Amino acid sequence: RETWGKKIDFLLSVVGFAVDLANVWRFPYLCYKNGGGAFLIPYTLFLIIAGMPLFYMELALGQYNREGAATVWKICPFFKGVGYAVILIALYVGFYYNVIIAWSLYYLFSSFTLNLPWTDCGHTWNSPNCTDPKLTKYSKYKFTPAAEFYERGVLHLHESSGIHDIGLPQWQLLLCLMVVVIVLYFSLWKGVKTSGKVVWITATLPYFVLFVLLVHGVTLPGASNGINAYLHIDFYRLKEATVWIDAATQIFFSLGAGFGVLIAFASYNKFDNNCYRDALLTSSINCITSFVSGFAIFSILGYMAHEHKVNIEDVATEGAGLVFILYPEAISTLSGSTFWAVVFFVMLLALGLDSSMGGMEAVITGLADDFQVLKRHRKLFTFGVTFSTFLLALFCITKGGIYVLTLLDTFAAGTSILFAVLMEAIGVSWFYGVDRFSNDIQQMMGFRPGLYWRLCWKFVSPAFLLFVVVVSIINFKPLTYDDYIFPPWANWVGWGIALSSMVLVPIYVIYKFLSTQGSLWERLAYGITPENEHHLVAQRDIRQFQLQHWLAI
Amino acid sequence: RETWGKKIDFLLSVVGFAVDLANVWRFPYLCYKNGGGAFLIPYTLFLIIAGMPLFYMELALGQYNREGAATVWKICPFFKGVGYAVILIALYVGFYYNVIIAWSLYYLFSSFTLNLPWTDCGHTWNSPNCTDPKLTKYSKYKFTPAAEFYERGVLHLHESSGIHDIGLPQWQLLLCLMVVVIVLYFSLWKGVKTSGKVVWITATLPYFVLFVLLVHGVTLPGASNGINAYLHIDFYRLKEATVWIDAATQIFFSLGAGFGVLIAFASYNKFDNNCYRDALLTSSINCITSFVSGFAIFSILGYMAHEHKVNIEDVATEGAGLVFILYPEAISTLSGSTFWAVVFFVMLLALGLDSSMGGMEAVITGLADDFQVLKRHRKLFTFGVTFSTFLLALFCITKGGIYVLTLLDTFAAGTSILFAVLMEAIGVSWFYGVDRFSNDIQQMMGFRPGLYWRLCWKFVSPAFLLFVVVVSIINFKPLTYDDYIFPPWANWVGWGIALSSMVLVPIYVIYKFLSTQGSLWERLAYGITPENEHHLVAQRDIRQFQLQHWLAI
Ligand SMILES: CCCCCCCCCC(=O)O[C@H](COC(=O)CCCCCCCC)COP(=O)(O)OC[C@@H](O)CO
Ligand SMILES: CCCCCCCCCC(=O)O[C@H](COC(=O)CCCCCCCC)COP(=O)(O)OC[C@@H](O)CO
Ligand SMILES: C/C=C/c1ccc(OC[C@@H](O)CN2CCN(Cc3ccccc3)CC2)c(OC)c1
Ligand SMILES: C/C=C/c1ccc(OC[C@@H](O)CN2CCN(Cc3ccccc3)CC2)c(OC)c1
Ligand SMILES: CC(C)CCC[C@@H](C)[C@H]1CC[C@H]2[C@@H]3CC=C4C[C@@H](O)CC[C@]4(C)[C@H]3CC[C@]12C
Ligand SMILES: CC(C)CCC[C@@H](C)[C@H]1CC[C@H]2[C@@H]3CC=C4C[C@@H](O)CC[C@]4(C)[C@H]3CC[C@]12C
Ligand SMILES: CC(C)CCC[C@@H](C)[C@H]1CC[C@H]2[C@@H]3CC=C4C[C@@H](O)CC[C@]4(C)[C@H]3CC[C@]12C
Ligand SMILES: CC(C)CCC[C@@H](C)[C@H]1CC[C@H]2[C@@H]3CC=C4C[C@@H](O)CC[C@]4(C)[C@H]3CC[C@]12C
Ligand SMILES: CC(C)CCC[C@@H](C)[C@H]1CC[C@H]2[C@@H]3CC=C4C[C@@H](O)CC[C@]4(C)[C@H]3CC[C@]12C
Ligand SMILES: CC(C)CCC[C@@H](C)[C@H]1CC[C@H]2[C@@H]3CC=C4C[C@@H](O)CC[C@]4(C)[C@H]3CC[C@]12C
Ligand SMILES: CC(C)CCC[C@@H](C)[C@H]1CC[C@H]2[C@@H]3CC=C4C[C@@H](O)CC[C@]4(C)[C@H]3CC[C@]12C
Ligand SMILES: CC(C)CCC[C@@H](C)[C@H]1CC[C@H]2[C@@H]3CC=C4C[C@@H](O)CC[C@]4(C)[C@H]3CC[C@]12C
Ligand SMILES: CC(C)CCC[C@@H](C)[C@H]1CC[C@H]2[C@@H]3CC=C4C[C@@H](O)CC[C@]4(C)[C@H]3CC[C@]12C
Ligand SMILES: CC(C)CCC[C@@H](C)[C@H]1CC[C@H]2[C@@H]3CC=C4C[C@@H](O)CC[C@]4(C)[C@H]3CC[C@]12C
Ligand SMILES: CC(C)CCC[C@@H](C)[C@H]1CC[C@H]2[C@@H]3CC=C4C[C@@H](O)CC[C@]4(C)[C@H]3CC[C@]12C
Ligand SMILES: CC(C)CCC[C@@H](C)[C@H]1CC[C@H]2[C@@H]3CC=C4C[C@@H](O)CC[C@]4(C)[C@H]3CC[C@]12C
Ligand SMILES: CC(C)CCC[C@@H](C)[C@H]1CC[C@H]2[C@@H]3CC=C4C[C@@H](O)CC[C@]4(C)[C@H]3CC[C@]12C
Ligand SMILES: CC(C)CCC[C@@H](C)[C@H]1CC[C@H]2[C@@H]3CC=C4C[C@@H](O)CC[C@]4(C)[C@H]3CC[C@]12C
Repeated sequence: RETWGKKIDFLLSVVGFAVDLANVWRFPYLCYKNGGGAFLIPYTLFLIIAGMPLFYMELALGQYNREGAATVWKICPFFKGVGYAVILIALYVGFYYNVIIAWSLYYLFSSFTLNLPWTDCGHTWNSPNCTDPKLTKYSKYKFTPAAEFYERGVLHLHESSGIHDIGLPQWQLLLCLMVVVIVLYFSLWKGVKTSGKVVWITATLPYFVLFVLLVHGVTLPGASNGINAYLHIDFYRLKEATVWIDAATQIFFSLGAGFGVLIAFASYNKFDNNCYRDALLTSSINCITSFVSGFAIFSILGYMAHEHKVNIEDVATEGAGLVFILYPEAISTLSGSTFWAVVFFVMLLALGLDSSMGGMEAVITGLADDFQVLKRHRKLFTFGVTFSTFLLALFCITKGGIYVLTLLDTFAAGTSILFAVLMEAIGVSWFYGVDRFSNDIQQMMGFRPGLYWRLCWKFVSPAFLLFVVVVSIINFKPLTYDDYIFPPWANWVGWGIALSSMVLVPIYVIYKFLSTQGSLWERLAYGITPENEHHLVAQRDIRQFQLQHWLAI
Repeated sequence: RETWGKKIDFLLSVVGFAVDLANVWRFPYLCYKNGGGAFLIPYTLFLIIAGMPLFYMELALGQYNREGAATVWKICPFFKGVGYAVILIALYVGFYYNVIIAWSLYYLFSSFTLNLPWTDCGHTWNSPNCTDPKLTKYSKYKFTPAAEFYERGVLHLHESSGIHDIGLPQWQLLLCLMVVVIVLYFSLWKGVKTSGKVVWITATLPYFVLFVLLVHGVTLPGASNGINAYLHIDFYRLKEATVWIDAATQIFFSLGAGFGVLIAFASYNKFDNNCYRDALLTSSINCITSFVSGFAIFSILGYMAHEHKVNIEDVATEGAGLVFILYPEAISTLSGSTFWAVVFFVMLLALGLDSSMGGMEAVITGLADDFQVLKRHRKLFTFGVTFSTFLLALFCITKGGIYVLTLLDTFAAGTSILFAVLMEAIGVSWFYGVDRFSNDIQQMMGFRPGLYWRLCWKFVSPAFLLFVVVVSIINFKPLTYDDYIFPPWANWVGWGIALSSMVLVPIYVIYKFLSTQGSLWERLAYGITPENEHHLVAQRDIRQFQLQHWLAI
């Protein structure tokens, strides 16, 4: 297998992997939808007890097994079905993640203008309802130039009444997505890249942009209200279950657990990489980045509330287009809006593409370790993955493609990834054993995990994942894009898409049971024991059939 | 490879293969849409000059190459891309052919009743507009019990305004299609069947049913008008180009040319089977069956026109549901309608399933000869093909699935199959050579083809195929289900589906050119010469680069 270069394996380079589109785009709107302040406590809790333990576990598993997202379960075939699952989950992300980058690309095409299109009204897409503060509603107040440009000048949402009538893909977004998938193909057709300019620029540009945004927000008039709202904890929202689900999903998106990216990345690392320090640094940097991003978001929200004289909770939307409304307007206030807008759009395109490459690599590395034919047909396989994503994403660039994008973001990567990571934790801590995992970590790095890590991997994280799965399944809420209630059939289609990845585990356990020849004992042994230890099936020496294995702790 | 049993290889068994759903369902409505009488001349002409020559050519090619639908082009790689094409074309058929059988299955569920649901009004699905002759419009007159039961009680077309709002799949049609695909899987998971009861009953039941229908129609009052209309030739319709396209498509559907069924069937035949006599008998029996089916259809049309006092051209629809309106009502007139209806529905289910098995075999035999992995994973591969068809066909059992079914029947199997068979004829008669084909036929059967067959394979059939392709592309007409004009985007989607199979040829020639290593000369030689004769590329002895090859005649 290949190995990453010294540039990306540096101690000060992991921060480059810490940045992701979820922390720049998804975390802002998730926190705004959850109120702000009431979302940081569940986020930090799931990071310290669930996110970081699963992060370390996936890193160690990928470093040990030296396999992709699916084959990494060579120690227990009965859980191999979850691998493909997360792969499909990653594929689901490609159905919408690539759609967002192209959006920023269109903004790039709107960035080379003296007068920015999101500054004032009077353009073609601007409806008569467009309101310019320099020159109406307490529900969402979508009558701002930045919102009119995003909904009518980019997505053309005014030409669609709902998800039932999506329309036709806009030619602008069509060409943008074509350029995006072409770059994605030409940046991955030669396998992994030891060192690249793309991963190098994503380590300094995002932090600089966030610092500039913070310095601008702390000086904007009226941002004090947003700052105070961000530092206010609403316990009645903590009593609700949606906040915890959103925090878990955001943690899994930011850290990458549940997509196969971590295992694929660790499969090409060295046999002595200290994943403990890497996990600590990643968690800390991600928490700090999320905190400062939420602070800047609430500062911009307070500024817009002061400028438009609208309430903070009703000044902008709570969907996937929030960062395309708040961030641009602030750039309009800074001197030289053109240069800052260009820099911000280039940063978005960079982090967006770096995330798509990481996610697509997880799909390929896994499917090639499954089928060695695809290992040699990389350029043809890459094309298939990218081209399939481009097509199945043509749905999200239609006049009403934002609805399908939100549906995929809510259901395709909702309870499915939670169930996947729960099955992974169960298969690693119970079926495989915490003792064997600790011995592997010791023989790889030189030290055994403490009581805390093992108790989290075996008891804390699985229990919390089961809890969030239960509250996601039972306490379900209908999807609404802040104004439009999705019809019941849309929710049924979303649940079916989620089940498409969820039921991959029992389907595989059924297949692994029928394909295996022998009695029930032999079938169960071949399904729960590692391949290289299959000889122990002949000697009738199975650890999982002993009480000491499940009581290892 | 396997060999067919003596029961299906008998001289009096080829008639069993002569019967098909196209001659029982598609030919009736195609002839009714084209007027009747003006359609038999183009049909017979395309059968005698285009249909039978291509039939014999495909039979001989499949018997010689001993390969599937795609690999049969081992003599010329540059045309291998057409193989997959026709395979996909066959797959396109599976998107709607399986939907029709299930319909008859529902009729079977409606056949075990004393009072047939298509006899009178008063039921739940029957709208207030239902008219019973025993107890309105000159456009289509869809107010008959048999039409109300088909459009509202089976397809539920009243719950859909157009193709834009298809709706949700009916649970009745859902279970019917599930049973159909289950039977299709359990009847093909063990490869080809040397002898089967299904292919045995399809050789006597269809002819008996057609004879009974003829005897009933010749005695029905008012059928004389339909008989006279069927024996009337409208030359102004022959001047039009749509009649010729419909005749060519019906010939290709009845004979199987353009789907890979003939090549796959001949691949398992013996090395001495006289495909000349088989082609003659098949063409004759198919022509006689089409003639008698059209005669019975026009007799029933005249009877219904006399009973309802409506014009013959406006008494029924011109879509895929004509045979579900004309044939049932006649059964209502015969004594013991229950038994005859059950027999007719069982015959339809039989011929319908026999055609789906033949078409699916063409897809599998071909894809397995392409990839020997799928040869061993037959039950898993079969499942994939059948399951994919079942899903992609869920679209045609929706409230407005008849529109998508008609779109697929018109575009997915329209100009695409014409271009495919044209490319096949060009690759066999010009690139491969008529002389080599004649030598192969001589060494297989013992006699060389006459001047007529070679002139048809080289000059007549390719010219007529080019002509019908030109008149299909230039002289295009918008699709209408006899009342509803399909929107332009529907026609664009149909043309895109057709191009999906059409452009598979240049895509493959491009791939075969890039993958081949060497200069332009070596690439062209490896792309136009047979694999086993690739050594001739080294000796620089290429027949296609000689004037005598293209002037073989
Ligand atoms: C939403 C319902 C889908 C039901 C479709 C159910 C087939 C189940 C075959 C199956 O499970 O075989 C796998 C290998 O097959 C694969 O690729 C992935 C199969 C997963 C298909 C999901 C597609 C979803 C869009 C397991 O094969 P293996 O025995 O582990 O290894 C074989 C070779 O790949 C490497 O050894
Ligand atoms: C509607 C646009 C599709 C563009 C997608 C374009 C890929 C083109 C690969 C290609 O052409 O490789 C083939 C083998 O690949 C296949 O299966 C069938 C590929 C056809 C895909 C059509 C799917 C349509 C739903 C040829 O491979 P080969 O070199 O002849 O043999 C390889 C092995 O199969 C047997 O030797
Ligand atoms: C020693 C370990 C270092 C380390 C630290 C942090 C990392 O980041 C991990 C995250 O950013 C991974 N994203 C998560 C979101 N996407 C998912 C996706 C899926 C499909 C298409 C597009 C996007 C994928 C990207 C990382 O992974 C390379 C490695
Ligand atoms: C020596 C030769 C004897 C012979 C004579 C006539 C034959 O019939 C040939 C035709 O009926 C073939 N149909 C054509 C229509 N369908 C297409 C289809 C595709 C996909 C799904 C369902 C249906 C496929 C079926 C034949 O092929 C077995 C062999
Ligand atoms: C085709 C293979 C790759 C699987 C594709 C999975 C995803 C992309 C599919 C599964 C179900 C699909 C949805 C089903 C129905 C509708 C309603 C329609 O009015 C717009 C498209 C929309 C919203 C589809 C978008 C794409 C979708 C979400
Ligand atoms: C199976 C997947 C991976 C590949 C094939 C996907 C194809 C069949 C899908 C993907 C996106 C789809 C398009 C999405 C939206 C529209 C706009 C609508 O007004 C007409 C149909 C049209 C133009 C669809 C045609 C079919 C389409 C191109
Ligand atoms: C090969 C099949 C399965 C999939 C084809 C996918 C691509 C080629 C198709 C699917 C939907 C298509 C789009 C549908 C509608 C429009 C709007 C109009 O401005 C024409 C171009 C444009 C923008 C089309 C471009 C091509 C398109 C994106
Ligand atoms: C020789 C051994 C390793 C077998 C190799 C078989 C490989 C090449 C086959 C078997 C399973 C196949 C996959 C099964 C299903 C799908 C989903 C479909 O939407 C796109 C193609 C794709 C992704 C196939 C690609 C080719 C594939 C990976
Ligand atoms: C709509 C979008 C997704 C289409 C993308 C098409 C891409 C995948 C295709 C189109 C043309 C292709 C190229 C055509 C020819 C060559 C030269 C050959 O020596 C190496 C491969 C290479 C360089 C191909 C790589 C893949 C390629 C760039
Ligand atoms: C599911 C939808 C998106 C279609 C996906 C098509 C993909 C999976 C298909 C299209 C063409 C295929 C390739 C065609 C031929 C070969 C050569 C063979 O020796 C190994 C497999 C390989 C390399 C195939 C891999 C899978 C492949 C790339
Ligand atoms: C219910 C459907 C839609 C989803 C789940 C289907 C699963 C359970 C089915 C579908 C096809 C099945 C396979 C078909 C054939 C074989 C070969 C046989 O020698 C062993 C069992 C095995 C390998 C089956 C295992 C179970 C299987 C994979
Ligand atoms: C997914 C892979 C297997 C390819 C599928 C090809 C066929 C089945 C696809 C290609 C384009 C599709 C059509 C594209 C758009 C529409 C309009 C929508 O209002 C109803 C469905 C309908 C009419 C689709 C039916 C299915 C369709 C015809
Ligand atoms: C790629 C192919 C072979 C397999 C996957 C096909 C899937 C994605 C398609 C095939 C038929 C589709 C369904 C067809 C019609 C409807 C009714 C509509 O009101 C909601 C969506 C729904 C329920 C679709 C959901 C997605 C669907 C199930
Ligand atoms: C796995 C994904 C990709 C495809 C799933 C396809 C099957 C399982 C889905 C697709 C559309 C679904 C149908 C959509 C709507 C209805 C109407 C209502 O009476 C509920 C059942 C029924 C009839 C569903 C049954 C299941 C169904 C047929
Ligand atoms: C070892 C050699 C022979 C390579 C074998 C690779 C085979 C198993 C692979 C390569 C090409 C693949 C196909 C490529 C594309 C598609 C279309 C998709 O909608 C369903 C899966 C399907 C039909 C794949 C099935 C698996 C497949 C046939
Ligand atoms: C919705 C429809 C299409 C689902 C069809 C599912 C079919 C393909 C699946 C479901 C259950 C499967 C069976 C489950 C178990 C066995 C026993 C094994 O020793 C041989 C295969 C066999 C007999 C499988 C054959 C394929 C099978 C019948
Ligand atoms: C394109 C849509 C309909 C999905 C189609 C999925 C089909 C093509 C996939 C699903 C599971 C796949 C199988 C999974 C694993 C193996 C074992 C390998 O050693 C040879 C290929 C084989 C036997 C694959 C053949 C292709 C396959 C059957
Ligand atoms: C334009 C797109 C959408 C359709 C047509 C794509 C065709 C022309 C492209 C897509 C991917 C391409 C392949 C990608 C990579 C390679 C490997 C290289 O060593 C030889 C050429 C070859 C084998 C290319 C041949 C041409 C190819 C098959």
